[PDB]
Amino acid sequence: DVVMTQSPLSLPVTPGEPASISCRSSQSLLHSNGYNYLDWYLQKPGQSPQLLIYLGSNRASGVPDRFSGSGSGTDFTLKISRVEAEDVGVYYCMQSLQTPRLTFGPGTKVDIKRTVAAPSVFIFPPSDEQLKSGTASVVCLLNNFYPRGAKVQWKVSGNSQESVTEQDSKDSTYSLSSTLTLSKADYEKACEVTHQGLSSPVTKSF
Amino acid sequence: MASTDSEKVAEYLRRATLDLRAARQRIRELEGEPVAVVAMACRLPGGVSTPEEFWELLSEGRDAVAGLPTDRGWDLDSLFHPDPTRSGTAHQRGGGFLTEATAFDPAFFGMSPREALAVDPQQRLMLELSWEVLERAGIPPTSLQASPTGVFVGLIPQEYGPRLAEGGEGVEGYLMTGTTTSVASGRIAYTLGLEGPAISVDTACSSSLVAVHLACQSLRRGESSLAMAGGVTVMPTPGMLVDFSRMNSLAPDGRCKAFSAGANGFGMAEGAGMLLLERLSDARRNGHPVLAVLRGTAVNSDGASNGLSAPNGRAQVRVIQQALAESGLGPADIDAVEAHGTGTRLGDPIEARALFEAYGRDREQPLHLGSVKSNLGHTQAAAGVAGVIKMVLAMRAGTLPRTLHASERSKEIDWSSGAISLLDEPEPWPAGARPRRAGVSSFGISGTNAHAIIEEAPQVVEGERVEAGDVVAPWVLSASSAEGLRAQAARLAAHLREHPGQDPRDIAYSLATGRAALPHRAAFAPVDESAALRVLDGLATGNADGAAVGTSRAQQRAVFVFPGQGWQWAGMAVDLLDTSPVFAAALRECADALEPHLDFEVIPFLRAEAARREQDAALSTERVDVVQPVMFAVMVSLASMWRAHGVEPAAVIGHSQGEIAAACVAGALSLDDAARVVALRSRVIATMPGNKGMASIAAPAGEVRARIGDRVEIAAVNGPRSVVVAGDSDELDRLVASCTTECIRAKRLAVDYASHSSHVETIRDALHAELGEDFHPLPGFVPFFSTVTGRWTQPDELDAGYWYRNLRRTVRFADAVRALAEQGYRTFLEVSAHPILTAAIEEIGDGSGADLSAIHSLRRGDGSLADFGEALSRAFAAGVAVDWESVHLGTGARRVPLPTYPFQRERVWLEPLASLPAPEREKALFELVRSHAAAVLGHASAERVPADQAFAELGVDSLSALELRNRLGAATGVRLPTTTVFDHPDVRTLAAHLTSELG
Amino acid sequence: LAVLRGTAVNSDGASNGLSAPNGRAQVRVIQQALAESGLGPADIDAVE
Amino acid sequence: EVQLVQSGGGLVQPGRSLRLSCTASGFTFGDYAMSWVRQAPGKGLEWVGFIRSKAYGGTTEYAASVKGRFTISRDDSKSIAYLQMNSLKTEDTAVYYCTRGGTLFDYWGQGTLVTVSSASTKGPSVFPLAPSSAALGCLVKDYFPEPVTVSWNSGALTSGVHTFPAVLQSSGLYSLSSVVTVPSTYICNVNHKPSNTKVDKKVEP
Amino acid sequence: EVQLVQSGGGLVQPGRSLRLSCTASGFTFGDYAMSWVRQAPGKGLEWVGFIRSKAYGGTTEYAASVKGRFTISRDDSKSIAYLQMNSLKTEDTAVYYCTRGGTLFDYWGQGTLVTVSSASTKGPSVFPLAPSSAALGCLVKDYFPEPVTVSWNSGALTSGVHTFPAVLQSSGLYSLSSVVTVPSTYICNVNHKPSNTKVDKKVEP
Ligand SMILES: *P(=O)(O)OCC(C)(C)[C@H](O)C(=O)NCCC(=O)NCCS
Repeated sequence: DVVMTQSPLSLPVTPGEPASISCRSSQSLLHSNGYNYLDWYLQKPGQSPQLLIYLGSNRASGVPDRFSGSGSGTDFTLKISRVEAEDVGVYYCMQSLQTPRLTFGPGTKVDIKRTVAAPSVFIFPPSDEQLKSGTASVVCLLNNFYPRGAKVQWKVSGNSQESVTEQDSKDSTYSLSSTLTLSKADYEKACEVTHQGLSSPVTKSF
Repeated sequence: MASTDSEKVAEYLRRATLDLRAARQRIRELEGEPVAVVAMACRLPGGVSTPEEFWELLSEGRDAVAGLPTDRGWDLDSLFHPDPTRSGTAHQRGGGFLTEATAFDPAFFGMSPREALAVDPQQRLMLELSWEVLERAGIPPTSLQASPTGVFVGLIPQEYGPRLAEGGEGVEGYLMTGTTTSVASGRIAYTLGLEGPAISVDTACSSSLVAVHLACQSLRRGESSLAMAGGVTVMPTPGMLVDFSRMNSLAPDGRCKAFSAGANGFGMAEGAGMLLLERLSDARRNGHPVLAVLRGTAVNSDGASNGLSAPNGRAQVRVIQQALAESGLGPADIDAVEAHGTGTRLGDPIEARALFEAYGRDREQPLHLGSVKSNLGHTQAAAGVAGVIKMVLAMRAGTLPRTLHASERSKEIDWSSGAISLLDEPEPWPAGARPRRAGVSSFGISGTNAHAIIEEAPQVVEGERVEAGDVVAPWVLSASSAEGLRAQAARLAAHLREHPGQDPRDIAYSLATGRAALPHRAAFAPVDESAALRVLDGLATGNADGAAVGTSRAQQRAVFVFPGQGWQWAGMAVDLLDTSPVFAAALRECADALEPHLDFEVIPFLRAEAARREQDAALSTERVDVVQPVMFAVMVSLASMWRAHGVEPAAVIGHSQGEIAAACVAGALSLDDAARVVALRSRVIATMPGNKGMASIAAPAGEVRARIGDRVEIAAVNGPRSVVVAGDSDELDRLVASCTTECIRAKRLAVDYASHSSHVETIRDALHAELGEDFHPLPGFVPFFSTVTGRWTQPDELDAGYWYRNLRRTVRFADAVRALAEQGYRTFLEVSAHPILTAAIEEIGDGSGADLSAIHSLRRGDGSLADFGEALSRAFAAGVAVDWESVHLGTGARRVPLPTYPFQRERVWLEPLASLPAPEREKALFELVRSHAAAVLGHASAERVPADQAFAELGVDSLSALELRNRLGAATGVRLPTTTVFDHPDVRTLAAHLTSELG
Repeated sequence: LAVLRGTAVNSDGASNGLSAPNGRAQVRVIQQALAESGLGPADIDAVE
Repeated sequence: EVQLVQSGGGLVQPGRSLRLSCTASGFTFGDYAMSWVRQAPGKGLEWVGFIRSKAYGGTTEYAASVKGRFTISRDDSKSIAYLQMNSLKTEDTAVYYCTRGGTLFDYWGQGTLVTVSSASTKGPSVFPLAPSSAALGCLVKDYFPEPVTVSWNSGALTSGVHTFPAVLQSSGLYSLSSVVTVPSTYICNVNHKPSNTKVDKKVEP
Repeated sequence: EVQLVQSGGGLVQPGRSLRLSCTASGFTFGDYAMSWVRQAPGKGLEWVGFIRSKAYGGTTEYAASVKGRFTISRDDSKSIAYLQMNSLKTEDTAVYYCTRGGTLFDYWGQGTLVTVSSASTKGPSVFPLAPSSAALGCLVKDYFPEPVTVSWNSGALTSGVHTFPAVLQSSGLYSLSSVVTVPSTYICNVNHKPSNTKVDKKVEP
């Protein structure tokens, strides 16, 4: 079959800290050669990916020493001895046992770590000048929240489109737009989140 | 699939190999990275003051040993007594001594004359060598601010003035800052702003070479991208001549008879040398000139020798072999060793055996043994670097120098092997198949033996292309004093009259990129080497002929002003288009932006004369609808050229239609947007061609404010004696008729429309109709001062309403440029074809604040590239910081050796109240503050201390600043703040504040 | 007794006096010794 | 050094042909196996295909979805790799990447944004976001393709200004809503580059 | 570091069994393929055999001539490699090298001198070399095995003294002639170690 792999998709990192990102494989990636056939890759935010580690542990040339690789045939671990802004992005766990390579997997979403934020839920009813063209979109702003593990429900769902945003430098938070594009009649008939910043659902309507 | 186990493990193999190919070139560049020597500086015994002057002391066999110095106030009588053991006497009757180490240029650096008097002669000759070795390399010494650049200076602790315990009469706080080798590397990194490791090396006769080793290491580790290594031994006292004589080691003649049977001591000499070291990869990548290459340097100690002074043989062999091993070379590779050659018949025997062991044991050709001290004398901490300049000159000239006083080979050395030939004759040493290598040795009295390997620079410089160009690049030079300004043109004239055939663009590139911008600037655009050496012959005397001269301290960012009407000639831009590709492209772009709205293409209009239109019964550029687009096109093209030659605007001033150019060049509007505006405007401004017209006149504002009437009222204030009035034909002719008889002339410009009045709103219907909302206001790239409100406003205010408003109220051009001087900007460029109102802003600066600098691009009937080169020359001379990596971005220009800064040297040697009467009080306190400044500055000549120079460039550090504020708190009896020197950076500012603190 | 992980030497540059210290040149000497030892600002417990 | 410079962007409609050219500089082209990887918007990588090295047969291997249509070719003499995109469906709207290895994607080149949409080029329909009682925002929706820049107070306010990323609707248009969070009136301008349509709006609740 | 320490020397006659043990220290033994390479006296290397790595299959492959008789084995738990030298012959009278790779012989270990001779252990029959009229020498021949040390003037003369290397006769004995070249009386002593037979001779023409 195929060696389907999992990883800590939402591992946080903070400046001045050593981080431990992992990968788990169903089969054994340790070939009869004795060399682990795993690759670690880094995709920068809005840039070309780069090859950090090959053969499980070793560097690529030009990749800083701050990445180290190790692990057994199934479990693999990359430790970043000192995280910086260049060590942020998406980490790809690549098996080299079977290549066809349909997808690169979910990938580890790495973000700069702060404390849990307070999700600002702002309901914006569509403007009356939107209603002349036959369209409507009430917008549920989710502002300054962390992590990006919040789903927005539309009651009183299925027509919601997703807009997840850039995490910044001074605030290192997230913003979210659940865009509910809508039509003429069904407008004449509320958004809430389950983000970890709060516990009870905060429901506010247009 | 992936061809199991044949396309992956072979794919993983090429990366475990190539990373290895990349992780080993890292070890080889971390340990055997050949570092380049970018530039040379030397103040050596005799007349040597520059590396090229050292060659005709070394190639024709001249000995620098002349006699003991008399400048220094040496006793010279107790130094010589018949008894050889008398305390206080010296044994050598001469030696190579520097005749310029007594003098220094205090005002050049941020050094006070008193502080420079307290400065060690080593530390004052080291700063000048640093400036020279930076100016020799094509690296502006002021461009290395807060950059990693190590300073490695070899030194010898030498007694200078009175005991630190006894202090001094003027040198109280600065005596440590001179007589400590600590600051002998930190001062250089402070004046030049270098941030890399400022390290002083002290191993006596090997210091400099040990120093270069450290510098080499700092390059092969990456701590500093550049280093300034070397060493100095300047003697302000005969002290060690007295003390080296007590151990009976000085040669009575002071000559280093290296490897000679007639040697009677090791002699002595004073000197200084400096190497600009950068790793070869960085040196060639940055374009820095590579003279030679230090490949490997080793530093070791003599160990338990026959005393501290006696040299060791095995240690010398070990260090010479370690240098080769670390350089990756062998004995044969070195073609010409230049060992210490102390000069004594004890050190030479031992060191020649070490040379025969490390080299002569396995030799293919006879090693050419030489010694710089034979020509110069033992320069101690300047020895180890002086031999390096020797060899680098040897490879840049292809000749192996003589070793003076070496005809009689030493009988204590076994030369029967023949593997070492003493360089008693100039041996031809040409470039060939073998990389021309050699090795410098220095064995100090401290026992530290050091050896460096110098390979010839890899001859990859060959391959440069050749071409010719019509761009007359300005020959720009600058100095810290007016006399130095007249000396940097005389020395350059001497160099271009003694080294002829150097192409003018190369000279302009080297003078422009490689010389620091100092506050006395002379700039001229040459057309020939006879019209340039004539300007350089008038600039040497002070006559500004065909050049531009200016003192422009505290001036780095320029303003772009945009004049309106005035160049009705419009026969200028044809030459600029025909000779400048930028004016042949930006003009095309702005014309093709103008064409979709105004069909007139400025191209046929361009190729013509000023009287072309007059032949077709039409006044010089009178049709508004046809003229306004062409001034806009030529104006934006001129601004694009000025920004293409490295001059970027700071503020923007638009007189009447210069607002459109403010929209375009400052990024507020695009070329299409702003062109559309002036095109649509010209057509709704040509709709008033009746009795309307303006009359610029120097009539006073406070009286024309009473003359307002008969529809003729002020449209613009272009200065104190500059007013543009606009109206109909009621007062038009009578103004001239009634003014021209009283020494006031009304310059009735050939115009048919009136602006900045109540007549523009008569087209308010069409002006708001035929403008449209499409040139949306956008925050641009350059700050702009509105000429409708007379204020510094946002870059996003710019619509059809703004265009109406600008043409509605008074321009207040004088107010705009008064606020310009007030906001911190002092220089303006009159981008235009002819600079109308040039003297207007000189009038502005004459009657308010400081005088402004009127830079203009081109003139009436002056549009060739020679005139634009003169424009750049007068821009630089007036303080505008032109970017010379853009004027010479590509012209086929290469770096050329040029004379360094002519340091105006003066002998600085240390031997062991007003009841508010009038503004007469202002200038009296001014003089009082100056005199108390040039008495805490140690200016024995109280005469003058530059008024435009700051309190951080005249050496007014704590001691000077504190005592100055105390002198003022007693003479004027005031309570000056503690940070006054920082509150008022100039003596002008300090005097103005003190005379303003009267109550 | 102890291991010297890293060191740095860094000139003050164009300060406000020869003896005057630089406020932005010390930050680069304590970070060059921090980027040469491979450590971070949070690892140093005490500073002499 | 090594570079994998790319080209081949433009406009294609469902059922057309396109070319992706990759030029390798720095090493020998013949012994590396070229691969093409794609970046779907919103997620990481998915591998499109790989051709074997010249001496390893030069045979190709694509994904079942792009088998045949997306032809992979190469050449040493002019040192160029071709991805000929054929019948680009609307699922081919992605950033394609030239990879320097069949199993070892080393340099990744630069990244070409290939767009496959059936929409046209018109300016934005700026709709405001009236505050409930707070934050102030305005929409950008009904625009295509993706050059975009929306600032608030016309480049005067930068703290609290945060423009949302593009959102693709099933009808092939793009969606943005730029909002600031500050108590108070605020003005938002949107510049549509390809057709040069700048729309400005002021918002009150 | 890495070492390939060897053992298994001794005395064997044509038709006996011997063991060569190689102990690897420094890396994992299981993924390297052991090889045995042998240096015939007078020339360089000749490869005897190699076993594949444990995970490759442990497939042994010897040279056609030594195929079968010799048995290559290994083991990770005690980390030891065996070369079972069965039926030793005159070609096995050679040095043997434990090599750390089937096709990459890296460390080469130390080298075991395995001797296969039918001779016995007796002292040398020192015969002089009378000069013609010059150099002065004396023989060592009729000795076995090879510990040997022949000096002239009993360790007093060292310049011009040059003892020749061993020569193997078809009868299984060893041959040395030690020689000095200096005009003149000279004395030569030979010490046979295994039987401790020291013979001393003085030479005249
Ligand atoms: P001025 O106000 O600059 O005074 C000069 C002195 C030396 C007093 C200066 O204020 C000062 O104290 N500098 C501190 C010295 C330093 O930077 N490091 C200490 C090395 S001893």
